[PDB]
Amino acid sequence: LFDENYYAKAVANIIGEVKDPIMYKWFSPDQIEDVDLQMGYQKTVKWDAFLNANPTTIANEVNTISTIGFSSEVVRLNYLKLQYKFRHLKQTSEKFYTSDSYIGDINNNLLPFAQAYKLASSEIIKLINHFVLTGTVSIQKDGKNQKRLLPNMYGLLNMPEQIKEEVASGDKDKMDKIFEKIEAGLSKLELGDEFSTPMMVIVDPATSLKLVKPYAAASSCEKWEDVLIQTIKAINNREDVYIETSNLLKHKILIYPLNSELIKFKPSKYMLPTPNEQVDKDSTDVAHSYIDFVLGGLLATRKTILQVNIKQS
Amino acid sequence: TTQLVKEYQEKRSKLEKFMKNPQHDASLLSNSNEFRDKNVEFFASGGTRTSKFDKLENHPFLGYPYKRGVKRVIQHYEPHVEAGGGEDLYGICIDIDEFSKTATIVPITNNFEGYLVAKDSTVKVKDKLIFNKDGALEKVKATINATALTDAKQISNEVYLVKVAVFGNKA
Amino acid sequence: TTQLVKEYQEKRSKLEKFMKNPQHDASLLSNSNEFRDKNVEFFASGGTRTSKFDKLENHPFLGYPYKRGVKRVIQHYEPHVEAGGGEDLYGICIDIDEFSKTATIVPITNNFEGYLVAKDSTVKVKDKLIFNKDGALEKVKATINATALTDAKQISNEVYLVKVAVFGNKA
Amino acid sequence: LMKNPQQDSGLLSNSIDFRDQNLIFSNSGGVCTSSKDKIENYPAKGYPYKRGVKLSFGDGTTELEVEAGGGDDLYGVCSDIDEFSGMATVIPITNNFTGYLTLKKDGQNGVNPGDKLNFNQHGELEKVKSVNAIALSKAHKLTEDLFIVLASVFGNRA
Amino acid sequence: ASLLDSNFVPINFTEFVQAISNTYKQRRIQFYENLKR
Repeated sequence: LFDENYYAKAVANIIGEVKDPIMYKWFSPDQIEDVDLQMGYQKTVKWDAFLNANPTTIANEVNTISTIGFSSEVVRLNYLKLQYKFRHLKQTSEKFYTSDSYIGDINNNLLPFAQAYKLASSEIIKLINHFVLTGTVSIQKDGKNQKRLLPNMYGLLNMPEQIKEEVASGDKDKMDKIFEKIEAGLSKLELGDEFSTPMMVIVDPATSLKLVKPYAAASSCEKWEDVLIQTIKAINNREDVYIETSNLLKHKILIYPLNSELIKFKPSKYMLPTPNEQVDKDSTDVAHSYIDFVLGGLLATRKTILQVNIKQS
Repeated sequence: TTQLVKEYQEKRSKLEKFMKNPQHDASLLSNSNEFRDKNVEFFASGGTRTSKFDKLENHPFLGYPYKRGVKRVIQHYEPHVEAGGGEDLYGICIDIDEFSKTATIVPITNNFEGYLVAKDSTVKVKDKLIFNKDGALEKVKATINATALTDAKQISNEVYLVKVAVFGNKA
Repeated sequence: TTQLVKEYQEKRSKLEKFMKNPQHDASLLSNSNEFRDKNVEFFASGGTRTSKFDKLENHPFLGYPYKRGVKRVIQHYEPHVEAGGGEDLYGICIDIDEFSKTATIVPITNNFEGYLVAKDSTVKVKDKLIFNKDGALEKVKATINATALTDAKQISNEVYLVKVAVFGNKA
Repeated sequence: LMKNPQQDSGLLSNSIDFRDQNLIFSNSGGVCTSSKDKIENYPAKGYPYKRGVKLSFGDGTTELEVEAGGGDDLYGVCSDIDEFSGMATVIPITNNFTGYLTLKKDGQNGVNPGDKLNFNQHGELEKVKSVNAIALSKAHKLTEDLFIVLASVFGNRA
Repeated sequence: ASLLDSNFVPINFTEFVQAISNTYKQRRIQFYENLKR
């Protein structure tokens, strides 16, 4: 194959240069499990037992015993497949555009296949990370003109049946009001018996800067960040708490546990960018190529994610 | 088209209301780690206490007699069981299978303890209950002796499950 | 119960009537050994004659524009194709993936030959046809040039398929 | 007035964000491109880049050329220019096109998605008769006199 | 069956694609091994 398909050989050499996604930091190693498909749906069944009555004493002779029931729930996860096309130079045509310092046509914005693929892969990965955190696909900084997606395709920010808190516009700078809502949201969380788990916090940089201020007269030797860490530790049974900063978020705080039993990420094994065998070729030096990637595979339990939105109006 | 989809969802919900274990696809996992009050559901088949020497009979049924008192109806096909009470009561349906349309029923000669459908929420503990014409338990001329162990618990708009022990017929 | 089941059947039939390939399980196989007149079906996607160099565009759709003329409607989400005609005609829908809810459209700049939905059974061969507001073809303000090749064929109460060739716009 | 800016830049580019990084005049071609599209090239008169073109005939010694224009003489849409050879890449009016095109600097605020567009005498799109063009976005200003817009052209109308 | 192995030689596009997914998985495993919070 590598003796026949130059483009396949080029991708194999250049695949190591693509950087790992930042979404890996948002999840524990145990929370991510690969599945095997490209487009469609999968079903997961969770079995739970229950006690139907008080236990019975084993005294003398008896044959009437209490019963233990069972029940199951099934959750359907929708996947999707998307593709992008990019132009580049034909392999035989590179030698006629090689220069002492670079290869390519500067005037017409044409690259060798290896360079174009690496840049195109990086752009796709950024869009992948945006969807995982936000649940939406868009290329506008305004966030409008979103691509309509399938049902049962949610991200962390748009997962339904989760706790959402809104900070009023007038209190957007009042850190005390912000912490008031967070505590109320932390109260409404329902972790069941899995509360003894590490937690993860994601904040936009603007909120991150507000946190590093000294904790409020005023005090010292303590920051708003540490106050948040203690408050979260009150509900996770004094477990570890991690904080991360993502430029993708805007005036929003995300809190969710790091237990696979509550939130699990099950993406396709072909989610990351993958080259396509179809390569358009003409009489000129311009060729076209396609890259494929798969979206979907986030599963979470009801009322286990806290979403604080700071209204900047 | 969308209106047809909405009407289809409405009728599907209405049909699934009268079902033992309706199959639904949900986007999230419901969490019920608390082990208390996890047994009062419409899919809890059988009884709270079950003996190895209990007599179970499977019969073809008409309608939905699940968790209701049943009576034999003769019509050509074999006789079936229909949800009903009064003096015609033959047994109580404790399990159902919709694929084969077969109801598993305990005869009236065998005592039972379990959750059954009640007419309304006016039933308290230590109350004498009678099976009505629809096979539902209503507060009290009782041919059988059924006493409520708990109070009526509501799950759906009309679903009322009450824990009752039935131990034969009166005189 | 029984009334609910009947309503479920009626709603399912009405919904699946407006479907390209509704999934209906049958108790027995059908006989179609004769090789003639097997192409007049609602699931016969694509066109009668298709060129390798045809242009196909996939867009999200609202409603059911299958085998109908489509227009572009811009809303926040991306613009979507909606069943409509008149002076707003952008193309014709030739296929739909219901899982992704994505419709495939051949632009009006390209010529097509295939079966399309007609307004009624009043269309004869060698007739000039116009796309109505609903994306259905009606007998003749013909901004486009479409000619019927066969007569209107009936599959259902409102399903009328007619073989038409569309080859651009008039002047 | 050029595919690539004539003046150099004193700054490196920041390749961090991925949103709204395509509203540049150097963006050639169409946003969604079909592999079955018919692509022509012609000698270029003037700078018809990102503009509707029409056929231009000289005395006869030299072959015909393409110049920015519209109205009753619209032949296609120019989507690329090679400056070294002066070859203008033109997509015929009979072929569907979707991309960013020059917009008239008059009432550009009034242009909204879903608005009917027609070419003017200078190959610039304007809000409306004979050409089927629909705006898919709002006017993006790249220069005090240069406005581009996302529009789709799908042939002539009656 | 990963692109990291130089000895590995795919025979067709399908093996090439499977190697890519294996290569991505190994990198994800390697990242979590070397991740410290």
